Amino acid sequence: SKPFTLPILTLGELTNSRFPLPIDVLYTNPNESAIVQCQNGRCTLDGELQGTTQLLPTGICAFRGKVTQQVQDEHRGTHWNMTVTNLNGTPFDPTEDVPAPLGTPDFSGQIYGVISQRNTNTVPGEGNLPANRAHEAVIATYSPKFTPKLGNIQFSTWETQDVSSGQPTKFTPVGLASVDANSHFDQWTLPSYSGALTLNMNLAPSVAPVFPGECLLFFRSFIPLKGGYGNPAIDCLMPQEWVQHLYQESAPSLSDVALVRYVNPETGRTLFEAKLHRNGFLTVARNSAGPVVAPTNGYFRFDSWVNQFYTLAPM
Amino acid sequence: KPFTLPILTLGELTNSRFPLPIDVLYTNPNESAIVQCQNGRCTLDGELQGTTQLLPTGICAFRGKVTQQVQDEHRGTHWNMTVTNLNGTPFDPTEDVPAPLGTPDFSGQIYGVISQRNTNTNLPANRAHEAVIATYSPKFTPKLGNIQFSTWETQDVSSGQPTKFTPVGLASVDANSHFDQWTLPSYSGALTLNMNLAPSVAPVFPGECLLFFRSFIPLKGGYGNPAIDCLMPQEWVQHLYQESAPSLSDVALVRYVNPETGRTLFEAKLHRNGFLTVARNSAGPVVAPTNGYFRFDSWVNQFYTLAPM
Ligand SMILES: C[C@@H]1O[C@@H](O[C@@H]2[C@@H](O[C@H]3O[C@H](CO)[C@H](O)[C@H](O)[C@H]3O)[C@@H](O)[C@@H](CO)O[C@@H]2O)[C@@H](O)[C@H](O)[C@@H]1O
Ligand SMILES: C[C@@H]1O[C@@H](O[C@@H]2[C@@H](O[C@H]3O[C@H](CO)[C@H](O)[C@H](O)[C@H]3O)[C@@H](O)[C@@H](CO)O[C@@H]2O)[C@@H](O)[C@H](O)[C@@H]1O
Repeated sequence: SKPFTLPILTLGELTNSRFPLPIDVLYTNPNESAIVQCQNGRCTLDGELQGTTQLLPTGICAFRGKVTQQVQDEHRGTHWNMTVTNLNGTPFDPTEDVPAPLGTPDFSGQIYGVISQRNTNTVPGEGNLPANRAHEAVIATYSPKFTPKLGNIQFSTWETQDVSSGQPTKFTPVGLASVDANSHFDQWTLPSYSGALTLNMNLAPSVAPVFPGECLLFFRSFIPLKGGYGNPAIDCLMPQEWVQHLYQESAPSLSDVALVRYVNPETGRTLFEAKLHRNGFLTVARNSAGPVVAPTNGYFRFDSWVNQFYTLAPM
Repeated sequence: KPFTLPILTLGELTNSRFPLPIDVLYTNPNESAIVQCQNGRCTLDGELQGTTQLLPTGICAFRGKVTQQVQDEHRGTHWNMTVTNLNGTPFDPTEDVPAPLGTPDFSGQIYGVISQRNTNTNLPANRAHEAVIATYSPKFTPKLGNIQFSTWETQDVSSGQPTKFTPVGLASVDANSHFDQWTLPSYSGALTLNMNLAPSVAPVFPGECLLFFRSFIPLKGGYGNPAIDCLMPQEWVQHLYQESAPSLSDVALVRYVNPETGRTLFEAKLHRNGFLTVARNSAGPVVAPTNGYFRFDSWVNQFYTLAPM
């Protein structure tokens, strides 16, 4: 049985699996009322990707496809419909057992980024090269027009004209447009992948502590804002590098819970211990919300597989 | 400890020189430029070199603070920005690196988004705008702790506030935009010599050429299909760093394999300093099945003759 392992990466060497951001801090929120059921950064300890999770850091909250036409929408700005393919360019097959194309955003909000295009057709007078354009864009994942599971979504631009129809289109995520009341940011509310009133399917399961005194431990990143007030954050269950490592290794899970220790490599001392659960998430024995204030060199080290009776030392 | 590569297809790899997926393997034997990129540089035994760091989010990224609006012959509105290390600590120019880790390693107009989250609050004000960084500019001096960027936005950039640059692509590949993926920036400005560089790479055996992992990079406007070629994908850099397997010779013989058929499509030399050569006498993409990946075979020496592609 191939021994289970985690990568040896400090917090400053990790990135978020739910948005293209570095990990900033470890974080807890024991009194969170929402169901925690994110779809990116989901991977079992034996290497099975789940939900909309894929391996590319560049694929997280990215879209690839083609603009079909400019469309009408009551909201401010100029709106565009785009078909979306799989990130590798092959057509998305809605009959596949996934909630949506892999990489699709897994939260409600106004995702800010850049739409870019490189035309298929080339111009002889320009050295047989294609024309290009890029503009800021916003994707409202709560919108009834956000239907990635159906193979198309809508984005808005400040730019009123310079977006071409029928041309290869890329969305590069940068942050959020706003976290105002009317922008509906909620990192734990899933989009309706097939549109309003439809049930999401093939979801990675919800996660939660089962043991008294325990709470979820998150890898937190702060996400940029186009404007307005706020310090929004995105919490993932495991960094993208862990997803990548677990997938590579595919080590058999020898129980439902792996005991891991957060270690200071300088002192060698254990800062705290955590349970790493089979489905791919952490719990700690902590009675407070907020950042885990720990030396920058710290990293999780796999200790052993434990049983249903193991009690964590309080943080 | 045995040397290994990750098991990742081209469609599971990302570029180490710009935040892009790998699109194709690529050769260009007649390239006249010296190849000495500084991102995606890692020895086979796990030593990061040049400006290479581990984060996919750190490649061609900057962190720092805007000092003031400035003037420049380039089009747009210009801003000077001090830069720190990506982890926020002050950049110490006396450290043995060419520039802050993550700094772009090529000449061009790098297009992206500058965003700011104010220090003062009880929530801070924010703003983001499109931005261009001309890495060939005399004002591009990251090794001295500051750079200049331009915006279309004429006013809404705050001085003395934490500032992030998220790269997206290139602004242009016109003649006046000086895109050359193999021309290093002058990290300390005009007239100063770059220091602490990752070494240049080249085949040392006849009949061989460099093999690149190629990504196509977005353009803000204009005509072109620009690409960025890296020596090893970011996942390999991350893997080699993790593993730190001793290099048992100067050349690791690797085979590009079809996992379905089990067949070897071609073989390559993976050199100790972290780059590939193949025996190929043509330029362009390597047309290979999507399931293919490199597998370590054995250590050989520099005189080993590769099977022609
Ligand atoms: C808090 C405030 O957020 C951002 O301002 C936006 C407004 O943005 C518009 O105005 C600003 C200049 O005031 C700038 O020209 C920007 O490009 C433009 O879109 C606007 O969205 C309003 C809508 O109610 O909210 C905010 O005031 C930012 O630009 C400001 O610097 C500041 O951080
Ligand atoms: C090839 C061409 O590239 C891009 O156009 C730019 C020009 O951009 C300006 O005009 C376009 C619409 O023509 C758009 O309004 C854009 O926002 C604006 O900056 C301009 O920079 C010229 C220089 O004279 O270079 C390019 O032609 C692109 O926007 C076009 O769609 C088209 O692909």
